[PDB]
Amino acid sequence: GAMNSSNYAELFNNDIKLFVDDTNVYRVTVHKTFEGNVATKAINGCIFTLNPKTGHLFLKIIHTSVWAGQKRLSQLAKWKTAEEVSALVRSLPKEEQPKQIIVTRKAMLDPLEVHMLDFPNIAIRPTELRLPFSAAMSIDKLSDVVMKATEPQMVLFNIYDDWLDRISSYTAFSRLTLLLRALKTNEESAKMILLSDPTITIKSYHLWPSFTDEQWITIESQMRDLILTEYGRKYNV
Amino acid sequence: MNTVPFTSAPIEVTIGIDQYSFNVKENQPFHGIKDIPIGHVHVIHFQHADNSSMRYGYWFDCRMGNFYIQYDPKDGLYKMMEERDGAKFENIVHNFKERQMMVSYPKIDEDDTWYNLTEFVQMDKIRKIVRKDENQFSYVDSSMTTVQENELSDPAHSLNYTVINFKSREAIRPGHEMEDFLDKSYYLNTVMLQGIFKNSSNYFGELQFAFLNAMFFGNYGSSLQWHAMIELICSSATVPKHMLDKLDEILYYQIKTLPEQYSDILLNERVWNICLYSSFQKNSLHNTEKIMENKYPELL
Repeated sequence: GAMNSSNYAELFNNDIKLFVDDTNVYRVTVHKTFEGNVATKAINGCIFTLNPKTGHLFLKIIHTSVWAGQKRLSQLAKWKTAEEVSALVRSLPKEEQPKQIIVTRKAMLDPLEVHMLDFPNIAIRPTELRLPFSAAMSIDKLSDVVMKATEPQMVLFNIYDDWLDRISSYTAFSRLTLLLRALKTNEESAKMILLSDPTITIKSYHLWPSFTDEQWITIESQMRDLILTEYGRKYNV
Repeated sequence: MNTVPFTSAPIEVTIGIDQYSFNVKENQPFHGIKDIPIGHVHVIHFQHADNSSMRYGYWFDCRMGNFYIQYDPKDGLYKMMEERDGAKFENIVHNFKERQMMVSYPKIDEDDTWYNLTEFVQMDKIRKIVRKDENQFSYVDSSMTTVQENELSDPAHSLNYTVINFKSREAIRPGHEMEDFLDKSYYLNTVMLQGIFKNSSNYFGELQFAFLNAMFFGNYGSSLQWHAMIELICSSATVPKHMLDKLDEILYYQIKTLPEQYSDILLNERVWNICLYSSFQKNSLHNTEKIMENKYPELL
């Protein structure tokens, strides 16, 4: 059934699996109308579909045109997500299709189950983990490709850069979630930590800076400190 | 008026005939039930005083032959049987009537309860859900499983209810996933009514038979079928006006007849709250909503 801290290492075994996060599919700015009412303006979104073992990210850009003339958009957004994931599985060769898909939000279970009726052998699972994938749009290069899209588009990334050359997928996933947790809690502080030393650059083909192994320990330390502080402030403890 | 004679009553047992029930004592001189209204199906059902487990019974229609009950001390139950000798049977029944050893089907004249619960139920449709083609009557009990329960173990002793599954290729047209899941009208009208049942009467027939098996035998699989068939209609935006009016009457008499003390195990909270308050048909079941609110306001 549900994925939790008791069955954590299952993410890094050799059964192909994908996480699906729909938290950035339907994105709005709320604003006042001339008559003093409130209205929303949609902006481009994305489905965040990630293989936690390999770091392969299937970033499906959701262009604002998909919402034109539709009702109940927060509900449609779950079904559009399920439709695009299902289209992605069908597009993969059989030996690349996932054996499980884990949804970060339980409201995706029925939409995805119904879109995947043709794949009875693919397990659709919820998680009790509070994963920070909502912060994907705090990664500058992902935010850039979403906001510039003029039509629906799939962009492929490796969210771990070249880390798996040096560390395991357990450790790579731990670094990713720490980075995204920090970006979610205090974007400004997190972003300062990552680019404070302009001698460390981001390769054209990468998302994150080119940190040595010792620099990553210092960075990881600074992200934990940031997360703890913000927690003390939040809860006055 | 028809008669179901009993050879004897060798073990203490509560006997039901449709919505009525009588306690019979071990070896009490009891020889059956007379004045059974012609024109309806009937169920005669049993709960032994010594095992309040295994409620069991027999669906029959007196137009289809001469039926009697005889206790089998090997299999330890009251069995329905057919007497093919018309004269032997008339003679058996006349003797027992003359000796007044028979209870009278105690129908009140104003009382349309049994008609209302069995309006669409046909004996030929029961025999296709309960397969034992050598008998004209159908045995059901507490523990019999449905064909849909077996898929998720003896096929010959199963309830062959129509399988309904809201997350099935049968229920969901490719490319109409969200539409078909949130509005089941295509599943109700094309797949189930036009395709499988052929008409609303056969659909209501199975729904009423499922309820009655749930009520009389506490058959859990039957209760699941009854709720599924209600949910399929309430979750369809497009239902013929006459089906909704008839559904409100069907459910009203089912809720009216349920034992007050059984609402906890025979009524599914989610389904009823959905049907009455959330679904497309929330405004369409006035009689059913009024009886449910006055008689089971807790469940909601």
